[PDB]
Amino acid sequence: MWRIWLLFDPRRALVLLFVFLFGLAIIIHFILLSTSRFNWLDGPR
Amino acid sequence: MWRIWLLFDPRRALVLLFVFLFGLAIIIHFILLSTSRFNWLDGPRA
Amino acid sequence: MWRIWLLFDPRRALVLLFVFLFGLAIIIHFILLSTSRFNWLDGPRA
Amino acid sequence: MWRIWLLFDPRRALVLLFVFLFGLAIIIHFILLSTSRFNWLDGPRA
Amino acid sequence: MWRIWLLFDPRRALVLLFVFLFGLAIIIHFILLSTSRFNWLDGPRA
Amino acid sequence: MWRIWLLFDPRRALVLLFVFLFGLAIIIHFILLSTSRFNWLDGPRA
Amino acid sequence: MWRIWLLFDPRRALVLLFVFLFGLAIIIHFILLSTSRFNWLDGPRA
Amino acid sequence: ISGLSEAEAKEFHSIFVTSFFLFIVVAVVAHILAWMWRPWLPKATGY
Amino acid sequence: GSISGLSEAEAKEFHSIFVTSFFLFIVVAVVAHILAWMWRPWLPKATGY
Amino acid sequence: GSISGLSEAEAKEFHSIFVTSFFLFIVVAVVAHILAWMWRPWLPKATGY
Amino acid sequence: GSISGLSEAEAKEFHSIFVTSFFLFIVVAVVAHILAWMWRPWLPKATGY
Amino acid sequence: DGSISGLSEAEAKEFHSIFVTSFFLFIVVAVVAHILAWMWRPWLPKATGY
Amino acid sequence: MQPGAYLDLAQVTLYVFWIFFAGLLFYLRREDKREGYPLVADAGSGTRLAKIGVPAPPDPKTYLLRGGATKTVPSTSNDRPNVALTPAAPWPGAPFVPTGNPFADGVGPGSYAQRADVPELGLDNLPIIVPLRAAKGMFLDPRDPNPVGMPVVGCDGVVGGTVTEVWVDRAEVLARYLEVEVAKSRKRVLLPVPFALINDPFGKVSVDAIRGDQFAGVPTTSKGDQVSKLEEDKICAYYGAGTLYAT
Amino acid sequence: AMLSFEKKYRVRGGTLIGGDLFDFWVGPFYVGIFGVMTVFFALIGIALIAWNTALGPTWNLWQISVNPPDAKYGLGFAPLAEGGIWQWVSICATGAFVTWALREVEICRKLGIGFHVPFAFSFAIFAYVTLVVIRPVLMGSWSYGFPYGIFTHLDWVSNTGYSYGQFHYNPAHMIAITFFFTTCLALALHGGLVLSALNPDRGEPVKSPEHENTVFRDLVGYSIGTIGIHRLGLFLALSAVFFSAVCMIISGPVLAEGGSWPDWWNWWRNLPIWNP
Amino acid sequence: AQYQNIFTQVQVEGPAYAGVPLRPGSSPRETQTTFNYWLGKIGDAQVGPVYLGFTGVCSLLCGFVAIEIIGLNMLASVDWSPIEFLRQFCWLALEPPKPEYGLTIPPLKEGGWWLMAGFFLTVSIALWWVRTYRRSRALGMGTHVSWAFASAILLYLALGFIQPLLMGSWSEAPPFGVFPHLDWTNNFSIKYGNLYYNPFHCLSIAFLYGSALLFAMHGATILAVSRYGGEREIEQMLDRGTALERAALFWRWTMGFNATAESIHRWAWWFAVLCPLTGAIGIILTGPVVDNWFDWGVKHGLAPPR
Ligand SMILES: CCCCCCCCCCCCCCCCCC(=O)OC[C@H](COP(=O)([O-])OCC(O)COP(=O)([O-])OC[C@@H](COC(=O)CCCCCCCCCCCCCCCCC)OC(=O)CCCCCCCCCCCCCCCCC)OC(=O)CCCCCCCCCCCCCCCCC
Ligand code: BCL
Ligand code: BCL
Ligand SMILES: CC[C@H]1c2cc3[nH]c4c(c3C)C(=O)[C@H](C(=O)OC)c4c3nc(cc4[nH]c(cc(n2)[C@@H]1C)c(C(C)=O)c4C)[C@@H](C)[C@@H]3CCC(=O)OC/C=C(\C)CCC[C@@H](C)CCC[C@@H](C)CCCC(C)C
Ligand SMILES: COC1=C(OC)C(=O)C(C/C=C(/C)CC/C=C(\C)CC/C=C(\C)CC/C=C(\C)CC/C=C(\C)CC/C=C(\C)CC/C=C(/C)CC/C=C(\C)CC/C=C(\C)CCC=C(C)C)=C(C)C1=O
Ligand SMILES: CC(C)C/C=C/[C@@H](C)C/C=C/[C@@H](C)CCC[C@@H](C)CCCC[C@H](C)CCC[C@@H](C)CCC[C@@H](C)CCCC(C)(C)O
Ligand SMILES: CCCCCCCCCCCCO[C@@H]1O[C@H](CO)[C@@H](O[C@H]2O[C@H](CO)[C@@H](O)[C@H](O)[C@H]2O)[C@H](O)[C@H]1O
Ligand SMILES: [Fe+3]
Repeated sequence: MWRIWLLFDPRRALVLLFVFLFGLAIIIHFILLSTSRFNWLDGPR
Repeated sequence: MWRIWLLFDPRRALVLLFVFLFGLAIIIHFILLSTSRFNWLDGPRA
Repeated sequence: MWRIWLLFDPRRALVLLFVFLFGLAIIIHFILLSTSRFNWLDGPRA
Repeated sequence: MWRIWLLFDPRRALVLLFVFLFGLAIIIHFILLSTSRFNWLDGPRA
Repeated sequence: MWRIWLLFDPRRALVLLFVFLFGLAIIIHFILLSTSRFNWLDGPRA
Repeated sequence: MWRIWLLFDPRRALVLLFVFLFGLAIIIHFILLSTSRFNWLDGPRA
Repeated sequence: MWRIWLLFDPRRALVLLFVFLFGLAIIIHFILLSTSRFNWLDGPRA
Repeated sequence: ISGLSEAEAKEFHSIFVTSFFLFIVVAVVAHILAWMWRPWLPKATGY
Repeated sequence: GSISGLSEAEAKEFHSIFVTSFFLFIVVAVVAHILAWMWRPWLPKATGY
Repeated sequence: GSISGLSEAEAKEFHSIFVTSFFLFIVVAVVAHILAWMWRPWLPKATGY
Repeated sequence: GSISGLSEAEAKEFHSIFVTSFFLFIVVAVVAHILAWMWRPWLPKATGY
Repeated sequence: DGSISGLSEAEAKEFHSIFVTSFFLFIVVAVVAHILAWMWRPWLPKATGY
Repeated sequence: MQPGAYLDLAQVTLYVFWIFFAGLLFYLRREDKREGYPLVADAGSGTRLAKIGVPAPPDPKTYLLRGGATKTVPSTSNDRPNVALTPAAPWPGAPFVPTGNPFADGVGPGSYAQRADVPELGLDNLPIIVPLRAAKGMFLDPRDPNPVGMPVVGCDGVVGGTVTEVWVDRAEVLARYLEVEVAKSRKRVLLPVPFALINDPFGKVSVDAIRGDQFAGVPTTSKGDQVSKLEEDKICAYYGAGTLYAT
Repeated sequence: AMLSFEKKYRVRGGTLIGGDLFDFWVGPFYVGIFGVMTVFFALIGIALIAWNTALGPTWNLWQISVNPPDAKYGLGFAPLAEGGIWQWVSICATGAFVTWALREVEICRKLGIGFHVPFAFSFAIFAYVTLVVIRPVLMGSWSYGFPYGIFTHLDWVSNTGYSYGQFHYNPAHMIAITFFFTTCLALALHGGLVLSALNPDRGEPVKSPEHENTVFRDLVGYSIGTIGIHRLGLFLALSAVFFSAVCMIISGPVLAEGGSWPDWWNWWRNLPIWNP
Repeated sequence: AQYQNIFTQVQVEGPAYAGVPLRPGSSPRETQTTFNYWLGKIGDAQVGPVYLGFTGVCSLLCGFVAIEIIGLNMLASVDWSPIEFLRQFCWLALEPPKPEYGLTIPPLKEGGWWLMAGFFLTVSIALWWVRTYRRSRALGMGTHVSWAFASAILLYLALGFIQPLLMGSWSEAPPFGVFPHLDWTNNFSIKYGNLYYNPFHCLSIAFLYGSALLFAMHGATILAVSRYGGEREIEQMLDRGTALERAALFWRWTMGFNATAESIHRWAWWFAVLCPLTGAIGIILTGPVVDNWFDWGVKHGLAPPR
C-alpha cells in the first residue's frame, strides 16, 4: 500500500485530503445543526 | 484483466473512480434521508 | 513528525493557518451571536 | 520568540497587523452601535 | 521609536496618514450628524 | 516651520491643497442644504 | 514679470481650471432649478 | 523540497508544538468559563 | 543603508518634529472633546438620559 | 542567511521594541474594558438582565 | 508642420476668423435675448406665472 | 508640404463660392416660408393665451 | 430532507454548486500561473525562499510542435531580467529610471522579449510575413488608398521617409508592415500598420509615436525578404518607446 | 512582488496629476493618485452602508438595503436619516468609478498601449449614471433610483418592469437582449476555438490559424478572423449596454408611467395596407 | 497611437483558400467562393467554401420540416390569408398541447402538430451537434466547441422536454412564436412564485453579466496591444512576446491578478458554459421541486415575510 505515494505527490495529496476532510466535517456539523433532535445550541422545538 | 491498465493510465482512472464513488454515496445517503421510513436522524412522520 | 516542514514552506503554512483560524473563530462567534440562548449582548429575548 | 522575525519580514507584518487591528476594531464598534443595550449615542430603544 | 523612519519613507507615510485621518474624521462627523441627540444643526427629532 | 518645503514640493502641494479645500467646501455646503434650519434657499420646511 | 507662469505651466492649468469652473456653474444652476423659490422657469409649485 | 535544513525543521517543529499547546490550554480555559456561563448540550425535551 | 533611505540623524530629527506635531494634535483633540462633553454628554444609563 | 534576511541582533532589537509596544497596547485595552464593564455589564442570565 | 500641423501665420489667420465668427454669433444671440425678454420676461415680480 | 484636406487654393475658393451661394438661396427661401407661415397662424402668444 | 424540514433539495443543490465553483476558481487560478513565476522579490526582502502565492504554480507543460519538436512553458528564456535600469529610491515599490538611451536599451514602454530568432513558418514551411513583391497572387484592392509613394511624417510634422513596399501576412491576408526608405540614407526600415494612419493628410502617412528624424534608428532586418520574431518584437518596441520618450 | 519579466517595465512617468509622489506600487497594485482616491471613496461608501445597516433591524446580508429618499423631497437634499445616506453613497460610488477609470488611463499611458479598456468601462459607468442620475432627474425626484440591496433592487427592477404593461415589448429592450445573448454565444465560440487549437486531439501537434479558419468555414461557411472576433466582441458587449441605457431612458421620460409597451406595436397593425 | 484598430485601412486580396486538407473519412468540400468588401472592413472578406455531408443535410432537412409545420399552422390559424398573415406575424404561434392530455399524443389541432414540430426540431439540433463534433475531429482539433454547445442544448431540452416530463404534461412547454413565447416566459415567472428568488436563476444572470464583462475586457485588451502583435494568440503562447507581457501587466497592476494567453480563454469558456447549465438546473427545479420561489426565499432569509 506504500506504493500509492509513488503514484501521487504527497504534498498535493495531503493538502487535498485535509481540505476534503474539513469540508466533510463542517457539512456534517451543519446538517446536524439544521435538524431539531440534534440541534445542540437552542434545543428542540 | 491487468491489460485494462494498458489502455488507461492508473492515476486518472483512480481519481475518476474515487470522484464517482463519492458522488454516488452522497446521492444514496441523501435519497435515504429524504424518505420517512429510512430517515435515521429525526425518524418517521415526514 | 518534524519532517512535514521539509515538505511545506513554513511561512505559507503559518499564514494559511492564521487566516483559517481567524475565519473559523469569526464564524463561530457570528453563529452564537445570532441565537437566542447564546447571545451575550442583548440577552435571551430573541 | 524573537525568532518569528527570522521568518517574516517585520516591516510588512507591521502594516498587516495595523490593517487587521483597525478592521477588527471598526467591526466591533459597529456591532455595539447596532444593539440596543450598548448604543452609547441615542440609548436603548432601537 | 525613531527607528520607524528607517523602514518607511516619511513623505508617503505622512500623506497616507493624513488621508486616513481625514476619512476617519468625516465618518465620525457623519455618524454624529445622523443621530437625533447629537445633531447640532436641527436638534432633536421630537 | 519652514522645514516643510524641504520635504515637499510647493508646485504640487498647492494643487493638492486647492483640490482638497474645494472638495471640503462642497461637502460642507451640501450638508448644510440637507437641513431645514440652515437652508438659505427655501428656508424652513412646512 | 510674475514668476508664477515660470514654475507652473499655463496650458495645463487653464484646462483644469475651466473644467472645475464649468462643473461648479452647472452644479449651482441645477441646485437653483431644483427649488421652489428660485426656479425661474415657471415659479412655485403651488 | 521546502528549502529548510534539518536543524531548522526540528527547531520550527519544537516552537510550533509549544505554541499550539499553549493556544490549546487558553482555549480549554475559555471553554470552561463559557460552560459556566451557559451550558450547551440540552436534553431531548429542552433545557 | 536603510530600507527607507534615511540616516540616524535625519530619522531622529523627523521623529522629534513628528512627536511635537502629534502632541499638539492630541492636545487640540482633548480640548475639543471636553467642549463637546460640556455641550452634550454621552454614555447614558440603562434606562436612557 | 536567514529566510527573513535579517540577523539575530536585528531580530532581537525589533522584538524588544515590538514587545514593549504590544504590552502598552494590551494594558490600555484592559483599562478600557474595565471602564466599559463599569458602564455596562454583559453576559446576562438565561432570563435576561 | 508642428504638433497640430499648422504654421504660426496659418494659426493667426485661423484665430482671426474664429474670433470674428464667434463675435457675430454672440451679437446675434444678444439680439435674440433682448427680443425674448420683450416677449416673456423671466425674473418676474414677487409671484409671477 | 500641402493642404491638410488635399484641395488646393483655387478648388477651395470655388467650393466656397458655390457653398455660399447655395446657403444664401436656402436662407432666402426659408425666410419667405417663415413669412408665409406667420401669415397663416402666428406664434409667441401673450402670457394669457391667444 | 423530508417535507416540512428545514433542509430541502434546492439548498443542497446550491451548496453542491458552491463547492464545485470554489474548485473551479482554484483550477483557473492555477492555470493562470504558467508564466511569470516564481516572483522576483522586492528590495529589503529575503531571497532564500521563492514566492509563488497560495495557488501554487503547476508543473511545466509541454506542447508538441508541427515538425516534431516540443515547447515547454513557462518560457524562462524570454524574460530579459538584466537591463539598463537603476532604482529611483531604496524602498520597496519604487520605479526605475533608464541609465542610458531607452530607445536602444529596450526598457520601459520600449521593452521587448527575447523571442526565437527565426521567422514564423506557416503551414508549408515558408515564412508568412512577406513583401508583396515576393507573394505571387496578392494585390492591394484598388478601392483603398495605395500607400506606395506616400511620404511619412513624424509626430512633429517632419518627413522621415517614403513608403516603398507593403509587407503582408500570408494565410491571414492582411497588411502588417510598411517598408520605409529613410530621407537621406537609401536604407529600409519597417513600420507596423497599427502605428500608422494611412492618408491622414491627403497624400501622407502620419506616425505620431516618434519624431520624423528618428526613423533612422529603427532596427533593420537581416534579410530583405523575411523577418524573424525577435526582429518583429524589437521593431514594435522601438515605436512603443516613442509613446513615452519622444518628448 | 514582480513577475519574472516585470522589472524592465516598472519605469517612472506617465501620470496625469501628482508627479512622482504617488508613482509607486503596493504589491502588484499600481497606486497613482487616483488609486488613493478610489480606495478612499470605496471605504467611505462601505462605512456609510455599514452605519445605515446598524440603524436598521437586521444584519442579514441578503436583506441589507439603503433606500432612496421619499418623493416629497423632489430633487433636493434629504435629511441624512431619511434618504441622504443613499445620495452620499451614490456620490461616493460615482467618484470611485471615475477614479478607477482614470487610474486605468494612467496604467495605459505607462505601458504604452491603447485606451480601449477605460473607454469600454465608460459605457458601464454611463449605464449606472443613467439609472441613478439621468432618469430620476427626467422623472422629477430621487425617489426613482434603485435601492442598494442584494434582493431589494431586484424588487425595484420587477416593480419598474410591471409599471409599463409588459416590459418585454420594449423594442430597445429586445435589441439589448439580442446583443447580450449573441455576446454569450460569441464568447463561448471564441474560447472553445482557441482552446481546441492549443489542446488538439491525442497525438497531434498544436494547430494554426488556418485550422481555425477552416473549421468555421466548414461549419457555417464563413470565418471572421482573429482580429475580427475581438472587434466583434467589443462591439456586441458595448451595444448591449448602450441599448439597455436607451431602453431605460425612454421608459418613463417618454412613455408615461401608466402606459403599455404591447400597445405601441399596434402602429404596425394599423398600417393602411391591411388596417381596415 | 492615433489609429484605433476598429476598421481595416488597406485590404489585401489574393486567391481564395481551399482549406486544410481533411483527415481521411470525409466528403470533399464545395468550390464556390466569393469575396465581400464590407466584411473585410471589420474581419475577413472570403465567403465560403462550405462543407455539406450527411449530418448537415439531414439537420437542415429536419429543421425545415419543423419550420414548415410551424408556418403552415400559422397560415391555417389565419384562414390562409397572406395579408392577415403579414399583418400580424409576431402575434401568431403554434400552441403547446392542452393540459387534459398528459404526456400522450394529442389530436392534431390540440397539440399533435406541436409535438411533431418539437420532435423534428430536436432531431435537427442533435444532428447539428454531431456535425460540430465531427467537423472538429476531422481536423485533429479538440472538441471544446461542441461541449459548449451541449450546454445550450441542455437548457433547450430542460425548457421543452425534461421539465414537462417531470411535471407530467406537455402543456408546460413554450409555444412556437415570437411574442407568444415572451408571454410564456412572463407567465412562467408569474406562475411559480417570483423567479427572481430562484438562486440558480440568480447564478445564471451573474454568469451572463460576467460573460459580457469578460468579453468586453478581452476584446478591449487585445485591441489595445494589437500594435505589438497581440492578435496572434496562439503564437504568443508558444513564444511569449511583449504584447502579452503588457496585456498581463495591465491587469496585474489594475486588479492584482492576471492570466496567460491561454487561461483567459478557459475563463471565457467556463463563464459562457455556466450560464445555461445553472439555468437548466434552475428550470428543472422549478415545478418538480419548488412551486413558489418567494416562499422559499422567505424560508431561507432572502426576504422579510412581506
Ligand atoms: C468555518 C470557517 C473556516 C475557515 C474559512 C477560511 C479559510 C481560509 C481561506 C483562505 C483563502 C486563501 C487566502 C490565502 C491563504 C494562504 C496564504 C499563503 O499561503 O501565503 C500568503 C500568500 C502569499 O504567499 P507568498 O507570496 O509565497 O509569500 C509567503 C510569505 O507570506 C511572505 O512573507 P513576507 O515576510 O514577504 O511578508 C509577510 C506579510 C505577508 O502579508 C501578506 O501576504 C498579506 C496578505 C495576507 C493574506 C490575506 C488573505 C485574505 C483571505 C480572505 C478570505 C475571504 C474573506 C471573505 C470576506 C467576506 C466578507 C463579506 O505579513 C505576514 O505574513 C505577517 C505574518 C506574521 C504576523 C505576526 C504578528 C505578530 C505575532 C507575534 C505576537 C507576539 C508574540 C510574542 C509576545 C511576547 C513574547 C515574549 O498570499 C497570497 O497568495 C495572497 C492572495 C491570495 C488570494 C486573495 C484573494 C482571495 C479571495 C478573497 C475574497 C474576499 C475579499 C478580500 C478579503 C476581504 C477580507 C475581509
Ligand atoms: C419584470 C422585469 C422585466 C425587466 C425589467 C427591467 C428593468 C427595470 C431593467 C431591466 C434591465 C435589463 N434587462 Mg430586463 N426585464 C425583464 C426581463 C429580461 C430578460 C428575460 C430573459 O426575460 C433579459 C435577458 C433581460 C435583460 C435586460 C438587460 C437588457 C438589462 C440589464 C443589463 C444592464 O442593464 O446593464 C447595465 C450594467 C450596469 C449598470 C453595471 C454597472 C457597472 C458599475 C459601473 C460597476 C460596479 C462595480 C461595483 C460597485 C464594485 C464591485 C467590486 C467588487 C470587489 C467585485 N430582462 C422582465 C420582463 N429589465 C435594466 C436596464 O436595461 O438598465 C440599463 C433595467 O434597469
Ligand atoms: C418576467 C420574466 C422573468 C424571467 C423569466 C425567465 C425564464 C422562464 C427563463 C429565464 C432564463 C434566463 N433569464 Mg430570466 N427572467 C427575468 C428576468 C431576467 C433579467 C432581468 C434584468 O430582469 C435578466 C438579465 C434575465 C436573464 C436570464 C438568463 C440568465 C437566463 C437565460 C439564459 C439563456 O441564455 O437562454 C437562451 C438560450 C437558450 C434558450 C438555449 C438555445 C437553444 C438552442 C441552442 C438554440 C436553437 C435555435 C434553433 C436552431 C433556431 C431554429 C428554431 C426554430 C426557428 C423554432 N432574466 C424575469 C424575472 N428567465 C432562462 C433560464 O435558464 O433561467 C433559469 C429561462 O428558462
Ligand atoms: C454558451 C451558451 C450560448 C450558445 C452557445 C452556442 N450556440 C451554438 C454553438 C454554441 C457553442 C454552436 O457551436 C452552434 C453553431 O453552429 O454556432 C455557430 C450554435 C448555434 N446556436 C444557434 C442559435 C442560438 N443560440 C442561442 C443561445 C446560446 N448559444 C447561448 C447564449 C440562441 C438563443 C439565445 O435563443 C439561439 C437562437 C444556431 C445559430 C446554432 C445551432 C444551429 C442549429 O442547430 O441548426 C439546426 C438547423 C435548423 C434549425 C434548420 C434551419 C436552418 C437555420 C434556421 C438554422 C441555422 C443554420 C446556420 C447557423 C448555418 C447554416 C449554414 C449553411 C451553409 C448550411
Ligand atoms: C404534413 O406534415 C408535414 C409537413 O407539413 C406540416 C411538412 O411540411 C413536411 C416537411 C416537408 C416540406 C414541405 C419542406 C421541404 C423538406 C423536404 C423536401 C425534405 C423532406 C423530409 C421528410 C419527408 C422527412 C425528413 C426526415 C429526415 C431528414 C430524417 C429523420 C430522422 C429521424 C426523425 C431520426 C429518428 C429518431 C431517432 C433515431 C431518435 C434518436 C435521438 C436523436 C435526437 C439522435 C438522432 C441521431 C441519428 C439517428 C443520426 C446519428 C448520425 C451519426 C452519429 C453520424 C454517423 C456518420 C455519418 C456521416 C452517417 C412534411 C414531410 C410533413 O409530413
Ligand atoms: C412522442 C415523442 C417521441 C415525441 C416528442 C419528442 C420531444 C423531444 C419534443 C420536445 C420539444 C421541445 C424540446 C421544444 C420546445 C420549444 C421551446 C424550447 C422554444 C420555442 C421556440 C421559440 C421561437 C421564438 C419560435 C418561433 C418560430 C416561428 C416564429 C417561425 C415560423 C416560420 C414560418 C414563417 C415558415 C415559413 C412559411 C411557410 C408557409 C413557407 O412555411
Ligand atoms: C438529456 C435527456 C435525457 C433524458 C433525461 C430525462 C430522463 C427521465 C428522467 C427520469 C424519469 C423520472 O420519472 C418521472 O418521474 C416523474 C416525477 O415523479 C413522474 O411525473 C409525475 O409528476 C407528478 C408527480 O410527481 C404527477 O402529477 C405526474 O402525473 C407524474 O407523471 C414521471 O411520470 C416519470 O416519468
Ligand atoms: Fe482571444
